[PDB]
Amino acid sequence: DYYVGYLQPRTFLLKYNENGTITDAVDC
Amino acid sequence: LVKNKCVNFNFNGLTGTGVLTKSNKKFLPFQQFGRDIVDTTDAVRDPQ
Amino acid sequence: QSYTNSFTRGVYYPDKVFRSSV
Ligand SMILES: *[C@@H]1O[C@H](CO)[C@@H](O)[C@H](O)[C@H]1NC(C)=O
Repeated sequence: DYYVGYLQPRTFLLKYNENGTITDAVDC
Repeated sequence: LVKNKCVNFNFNGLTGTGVLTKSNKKFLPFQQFGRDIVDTTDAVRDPQ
Repeated sequence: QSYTNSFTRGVYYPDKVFRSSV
């Protein structure tokens, strides 16, 4: 019923809306 | 608070000089400052 | 348990700086 994951250092590209909301991300 | 005039401002320990005018940018409720594409603090929110 | 794949989940706001269309 629940999931578990782990994090790693990475470089990401983020898109900010004309509000401030994040709408999409792209991995590198 | 003085608007449309050159003053020295101190917002929550952030100090600078400039002219404070009304804006239309919409922050999110957990955001305090605002920054430009490179380094400058373009916008700021009144704590009160 | 089993093993699956996460499509795109796990994105959070890094800081508290407002940005518009960047
Ligand atoms: C900003 O968000 C509001 C809803 O809170 C919406 O009505 C408005 O069109 C949005 N405009 C943008 C993307 O700047």
